[PDB]
Amino acid sequence: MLEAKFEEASLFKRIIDGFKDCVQLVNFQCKEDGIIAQAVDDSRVLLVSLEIGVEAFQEYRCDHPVTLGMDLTSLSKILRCGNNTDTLTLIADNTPDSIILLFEDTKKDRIAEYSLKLMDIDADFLKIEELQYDSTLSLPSSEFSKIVRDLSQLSDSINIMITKETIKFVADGDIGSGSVIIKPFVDMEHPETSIKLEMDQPVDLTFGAKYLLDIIKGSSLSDRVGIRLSSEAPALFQFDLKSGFLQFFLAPKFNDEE
Amino acid sequence: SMLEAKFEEASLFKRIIDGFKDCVQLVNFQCKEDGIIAQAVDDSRVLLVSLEIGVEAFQEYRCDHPVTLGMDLTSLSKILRCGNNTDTLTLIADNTPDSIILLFEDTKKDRIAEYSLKLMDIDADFLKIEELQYDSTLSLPSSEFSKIVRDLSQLSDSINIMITKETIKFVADGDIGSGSVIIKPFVDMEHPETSIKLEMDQPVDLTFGAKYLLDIIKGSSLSDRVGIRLSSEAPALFQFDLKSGFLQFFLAPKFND
Amino acid sequence: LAQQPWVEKYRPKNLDEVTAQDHAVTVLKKTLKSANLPHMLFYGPPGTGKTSTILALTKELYGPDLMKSRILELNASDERGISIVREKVKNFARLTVSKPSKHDLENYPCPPYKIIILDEADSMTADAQSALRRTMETYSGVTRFCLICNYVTRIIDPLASRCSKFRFKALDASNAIDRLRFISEQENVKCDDGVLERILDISAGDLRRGITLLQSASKGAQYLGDGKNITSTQVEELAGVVPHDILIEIVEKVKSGDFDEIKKYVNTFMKSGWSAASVVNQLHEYYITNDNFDTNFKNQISWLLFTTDSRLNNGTNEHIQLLNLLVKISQL
Amino acid sequence: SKTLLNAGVKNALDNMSVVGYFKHNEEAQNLNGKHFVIIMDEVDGMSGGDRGGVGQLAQFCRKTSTPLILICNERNLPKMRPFDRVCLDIQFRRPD
Amino acid sequence: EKRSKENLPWVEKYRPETLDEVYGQNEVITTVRKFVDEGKLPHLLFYGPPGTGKTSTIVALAREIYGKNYSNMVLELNASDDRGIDVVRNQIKDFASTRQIFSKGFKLIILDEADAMTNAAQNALRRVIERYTKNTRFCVLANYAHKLTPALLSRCTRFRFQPLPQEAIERRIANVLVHEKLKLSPNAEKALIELSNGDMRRVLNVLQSCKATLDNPDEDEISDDVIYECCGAPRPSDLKAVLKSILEDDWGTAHYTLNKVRSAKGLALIDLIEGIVKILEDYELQNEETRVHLLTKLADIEYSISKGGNDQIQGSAVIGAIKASFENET
Amino acid sequence: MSLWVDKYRPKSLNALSHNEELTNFLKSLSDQPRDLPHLLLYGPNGTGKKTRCMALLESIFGPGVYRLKIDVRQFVTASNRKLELNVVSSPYHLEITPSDMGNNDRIVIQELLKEVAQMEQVDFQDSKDGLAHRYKCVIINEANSLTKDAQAALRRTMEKYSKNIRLIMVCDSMSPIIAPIKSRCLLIRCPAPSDSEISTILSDVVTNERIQLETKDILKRIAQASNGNLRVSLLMLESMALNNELALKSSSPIIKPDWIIVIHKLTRKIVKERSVNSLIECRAVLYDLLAHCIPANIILKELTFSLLDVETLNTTNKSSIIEYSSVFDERLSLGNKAIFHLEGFIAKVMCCL
DNA sequence: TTTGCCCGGA
DNA sequence: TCCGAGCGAA
DNA sequence: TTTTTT
Ligand SMILES: Nc1ncnc2c1ncn2[C@@H]1O[C@H](COP(=O)(O)OP(=O)(O)OP(O)(O)=S)[C@@H](O)[C@H]1O
Ligand SMILES: Nc1ncnc2c1ncn2[C@@H]1O[C@H](COP(=O)(O)OP(=O)(O)OP(O)(O)=S)[C@@H](O)[C@H]1O
Ligand SMILES: Nc1nc2c(ncn2[C@@H]2O[C@H](COP(=O)(O)OP(=O)(O)O)[C@@H](O)[C@H]2O)c(=O)[nH]1
Ligand SMILES: [Mg+2]
Ligand SMILES: [Mg+2]
Repeated sequence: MLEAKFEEASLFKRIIDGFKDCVQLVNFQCKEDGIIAQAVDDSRVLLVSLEIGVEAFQEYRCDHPVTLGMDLTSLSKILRCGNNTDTLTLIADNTPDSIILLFEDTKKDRIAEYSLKLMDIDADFLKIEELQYDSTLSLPSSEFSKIVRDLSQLSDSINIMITKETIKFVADGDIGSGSVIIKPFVDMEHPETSIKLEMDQPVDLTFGAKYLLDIIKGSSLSDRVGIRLSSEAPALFQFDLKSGFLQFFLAPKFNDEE
Repeated sequence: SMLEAKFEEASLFKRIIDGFKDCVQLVNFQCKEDGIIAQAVDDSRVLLVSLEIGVEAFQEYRCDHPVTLGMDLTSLSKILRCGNNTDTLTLIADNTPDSIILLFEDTKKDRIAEYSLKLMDIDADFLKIEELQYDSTLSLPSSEFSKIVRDLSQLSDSINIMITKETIKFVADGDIGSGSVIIKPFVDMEHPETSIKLEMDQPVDLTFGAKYLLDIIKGSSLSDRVGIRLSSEAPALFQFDLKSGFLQFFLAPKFND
Repeated sequence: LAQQPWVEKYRPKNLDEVTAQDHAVTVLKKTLKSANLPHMLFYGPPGTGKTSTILALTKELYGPDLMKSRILELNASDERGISIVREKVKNFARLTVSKPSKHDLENYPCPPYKIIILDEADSMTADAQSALRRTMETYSGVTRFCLICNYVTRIIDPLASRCSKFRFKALDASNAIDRLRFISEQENVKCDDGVLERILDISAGDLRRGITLLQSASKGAQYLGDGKNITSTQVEELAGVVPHDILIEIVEKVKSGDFDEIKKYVNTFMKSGWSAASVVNQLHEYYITNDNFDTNFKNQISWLLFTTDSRLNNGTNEHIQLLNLLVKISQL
Repeated sequence: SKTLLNAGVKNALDNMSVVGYFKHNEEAQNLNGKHFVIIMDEVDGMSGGDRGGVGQLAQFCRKTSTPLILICNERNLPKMRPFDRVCLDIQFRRPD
Repeated sequence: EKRSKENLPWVEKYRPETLDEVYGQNEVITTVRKFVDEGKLPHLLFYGPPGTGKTSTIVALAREIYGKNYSNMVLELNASDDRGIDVVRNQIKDFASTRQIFSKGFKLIILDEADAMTNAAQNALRRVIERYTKNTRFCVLANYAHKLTPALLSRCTRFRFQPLPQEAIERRIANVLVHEKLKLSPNAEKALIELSNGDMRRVLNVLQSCKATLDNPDEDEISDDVIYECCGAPRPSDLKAVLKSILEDDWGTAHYTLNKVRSAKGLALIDLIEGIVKILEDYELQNEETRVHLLTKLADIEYSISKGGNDQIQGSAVIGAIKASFENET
Repeated sequence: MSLWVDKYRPKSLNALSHNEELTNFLKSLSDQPRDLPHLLLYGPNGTGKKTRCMALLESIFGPGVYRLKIDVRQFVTASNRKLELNVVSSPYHLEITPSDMGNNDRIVIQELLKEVAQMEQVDFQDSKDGLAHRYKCVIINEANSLTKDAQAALRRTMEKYSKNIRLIMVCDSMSPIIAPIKSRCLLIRCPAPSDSEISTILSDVVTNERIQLETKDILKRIAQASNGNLRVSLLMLESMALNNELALKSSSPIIKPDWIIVIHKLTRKIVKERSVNSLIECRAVLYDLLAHCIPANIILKELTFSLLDVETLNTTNKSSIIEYSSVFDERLSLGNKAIFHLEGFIAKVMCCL
């Protein structure tokens, strides 16, 4: 009924590892358009959203939409059991109690079959409406991740501030404070390393360091990361894919002082 | 600012700090117009480290008035790690400061990383501890001293240095046995860096704790030759020469039981 | 405004808003000029103004901008073992004081030290307290400590010796009615004469409880939507006070002295959920101020009530303790 | 410990002794000279420096092809329970 | 330190700098000063209650022995430092067995608040103390001898610091008054000495609070009224009024009197109990049973107060305890 | 769920059916809930305290408060030991029983609760901007079981973060609640229903379940045997119906739970035989009760009030028994090994008889 | 004169 | 699937 | 996780 063959299993393994620490049980709503998933974390400070597109898969077809509830730990274990060079295929029937994973290698000699039991997860419906954010920024993921790793060593909270041609990451702690200031920069020879900034209103927000540490694990998916910030919304972290994206909506810390 | 000192590359300062990090915890830097001196004393008060960095180690240097910066070495090393070995590192301080600014800036991009480390109220004099006329002064390559120390430390917790006319003797006596290395002065005009130099007025015989010497030899990464100055009544001086200044260890000898 | 419970909404903002602790607030206010604040030990019963006082003092000393860099607050919600005291607290006490800005120096006294607030210090182990002793003395030049507690005997003698003691007095109708009336007027609460003083009598020295009771009564009145005054009977109902008729029934059962009758009445009484401590308090008031009982009876009952109150303070079964007390009174 | 026991004495449970061989090589018809008697003295003294030791010794008491003698002072201790059904218990009492 | 010494709390601003500024411990000071003079310094133990001058004395001794640069010539450790077995075997043993870095001479190790060390560390210290005596001397300081091992106690020369007697406190107060330009009435000085229980820290803290409580400290005089105000303590007259009412009046009047006296200045119940116990100790009683009942019941009430409880019930308990105990007097 | 005590539990303040004045007070609190103080509900067991807490939350946040799920949260002790806590949650509130972790309950307060207090939450079902515009609610069950350290850890969290969090604590007695915590709470007394209210509730159940009932007096008997415990009365009604083929009769007897029967047997034994051998047999009975999850305090209470009901004892015996019960109830509070104190109580009682 | 549950590993 | 280590932790 | 001896 439903079958989805990836060009390479490494892509799927990386996507799964991206958000497996934030959430463990999740429903994938496979549709003719593609796979769309949305999960809330246990503490409800984080929403993860996935919109893998049809173009991402090497081949894909699912006539009737089907929801597959699965635990990410077992899927990660099965993917680890698989080889680096493989064309992972997910197979499911009209009313599947399990999903079949086929690791078809380039050489026909190597063929592997696995079965993963599905689950019945009571997942509600979430309406994520687009919002006019106060600021948008885009920058390489290695840089952002290095900033987060360095600043988390100084404090439990990291403050992101955006003002006119200035992006500021700050962390204050017992031994002192650390700050990184980036400016909008464009490199024609190497566009992938450019820093882009759209600024409508000044923004300042604070986030738990552990959450940003969890989020930066998605850097592998996309060489660039987009961050959208508003005074009243959660902060949106987007890693683009070939046709989909991995999305993190993070609530900020409660501002006790103000 | 009042104090601005720019290292071309942060790696220089990181290696200098790593040269004595393991022996002490709290360090007091005094910055003056002629450069930066620093002192620290180990927890047991048996070892003292004295660092000197001249203005030539810096691409640019400016210190309008003398200033004292006390800090914990673990926090400083943690911060130094957060910056890249290639970036330019500027130490900045203001008059009567509550913190020291470490500014990592790379010219390739417009990325500035500014760290501020809160300073301690460490009020302690340096005393410029250095006896005028040491009994014996010797110098030898750092690798050989490291090897002798490492070999003899496997045998005993204490190492004795005996200097007599034209002979330097290291000795260690322990549970499984004893070891004794004897070296003699020698000048090799083909390879002066391998030379062993010995000048001496009074013969000397002093015992030292092995763990302290094992810490001291970590300075070998900063210099190819080590100088050793010994006297009957003074701490032993182990000096490693830098391109601009120096790193000194003053180690007190064991009491003659 | 409309989002704060009244206890937090009306927390004193400055030292002049603390109402009945002048004997200590005066000393503290003098240090805005003398700038030689000693190590402090605030102690006293619940809801008397200790935390409010230390917070207001720090604000007055450093201004809103410089406060954060000059304060280390650690309370019972934080980990405060001996390792914490030996590393985090010691390290903060060692530091140079944050530099004040020019504006800060113009508008605030800015003394040359920082403050470590150990709120609820009576929950710290004796060994961690011991570890504080020499840190307090060696770094007095740049750091001052403020320990806050309800039970002063839980602080080890060396630390109590090092600290300057400030006892916070119980707040009653005599010395807190002005503040309670101010709050009542700000919130437009209509009350009969006697009601605010009755609130403070019920609160038994705790102004936080009195304010919360006033807020509950005003919520009731607003919900009723009739514009009438809050009465004392309503306040007593909100405060879990036993109605005088029920107490008289208890007293008559005790007078009769029949064990089975007392037992059955107590069993029925417990079903109403009356707090045993309030019942014992009301019985104490009834008997000790009764001209119909003689000296020997009152001596014996005073000891009985003391014993039962002590046993209840340990978390015991209220039914058992109350029945035992009533039987013992009946056999006097 | 279990590791040391498995790497050491275990190999002698079913092995001839070279010392025994060369001691009585000249002696004719010495059947026992080449075999081991394994003595594990002071079993009750095996503390945390011998993790897993007592269980492994009980295993050996079941799976040994050469005679094994264990010695302890406190037989009734709980840690000596594993030996219960696999050893020939010989009590020594205070002599008169 | 920061700015002047005038920014310090009086308990630290008036810390003795030399042995001549330590008061009320004359026998100890004489003995130790002549130990230093003759070059015979044994291993010392300073034992005593809080705020009697132990740390002050040992630091003054170090200053005298080594001069102004003493701090880099001694090893000072206290309860704020880790002093486990590993520290004893490495840091302490290394310092004891090694020459001075800065200036030649013998080593001094000061174990302040030694009652905070574990048994194992103290036992490790025994042969360190004995083996390196030729070049090193230890000084141990404690408030509680029972946490010190018998072996450690055997090796030290013991000196007991007494609660400071009246004359020493009076002289120190005179010095403070001169330096602060303060005036103190005789009754106020008596009240201060009485409430300090021979702890100089209490004297200095109370005096600083009293100065802060004056309107004009240049002209205003610290009277006993000021002391009681800042300490929130009962006047002796209040204590006597309460006790008289309890011993001579009916229950209604005694309850009324206790409540009214307490309400007058917001007095705490435990302070009244302490004061009345001090008063009753001087009573001559016919029956030992009166003393027994008084002491046991009042101790029970004090213990219950330490855990909180109902204040009104506890006050009535005090009244009843005293009345019932004196019934035995017949 | 299927059992009648659960099938007919009310889900709103309008569906509550006893103690009308308390219902009015709760409605008054829910009228303007933005400045709601922290709450502490107290009263006898099984009267409807949690039912009312849930009804209040429904009145504030809507029916969504009843859409519950359970999740396991991990913690580590200083000794590095792993611990798990089951947390019940709706989109609007959390429910925890920190006493589940025993003496480590303090950790739950210092890490989990604090975290909830310091964070904002996302919400993509009620908020137009993805953030929840409301304080977070935490129910703490069995609050009188918290250790003193955990209660202390609550104090400043309740004040500092009052903007973002409100606490509802539920307990059957306030005696073990430390004074600072009670000072911080609005105390709500929850009395037991009268016997008429219980009879009305039971009659409604009898009608909705088509149970044959010879006379209404039966319900009254049940109501009287439950001693105001409404949960007990509903469960007893169900059990009696099940044992009488869904047809209650005037002769149908009241069913007592197994542990109660054992305790009554122990009472008869203590009264009949006062001796060391009897005390040893009593120890056996006590171990049996404790091993099967009958708490020591429950055993002491039940035994004391069973003894005081014995018809053959005189006033002197009964006064001695209640004194000993008071003393050893305090002992149980202050100690660890319950059997020690229970045995001491039984020994003193045997001596007094 | 030694219990009950039941580890980590096979 | 079987076995009991080590700790008392309801 | 370990207080004292004569
Ligand atoms: N002296 C006071 N003046 C004005 N308000 C007071 C006073 N004391 C208590 N309150 C009020 O009650 C609330 C609590 O005051 P706190 O200072 O926090 O009491 P506390 O002495 O710290 O109580 P504990 O020891 O933590 S139980 C304040 O926010 C005020 O609203
Ligand atoms: N004999 C004394 N003479 C003068 N001042 C004293 C004396 N004793 C205590 N003080 C004063 O009280 C302060 C504390 O004195 P310390 O010598 O540190 O007390 P201590 O005996 O070490 O108390 P412990 O045992 O650490 S609680 C000093 O700084 C002095 O101001
Ligand atoms: N019909 C009705 N049943 C109630 C009411 N209050 C409580 N109950 C029932 O009694 C049961 C016990 O109530 P519960 O809140 O769990 O008791 P508590 O939390 O221990 O005080 C519930 O499961 C309900 O079925 C009420 O007001 N009306
Ligand atoms: Mg407080
Ligand atoms: Mg001292």
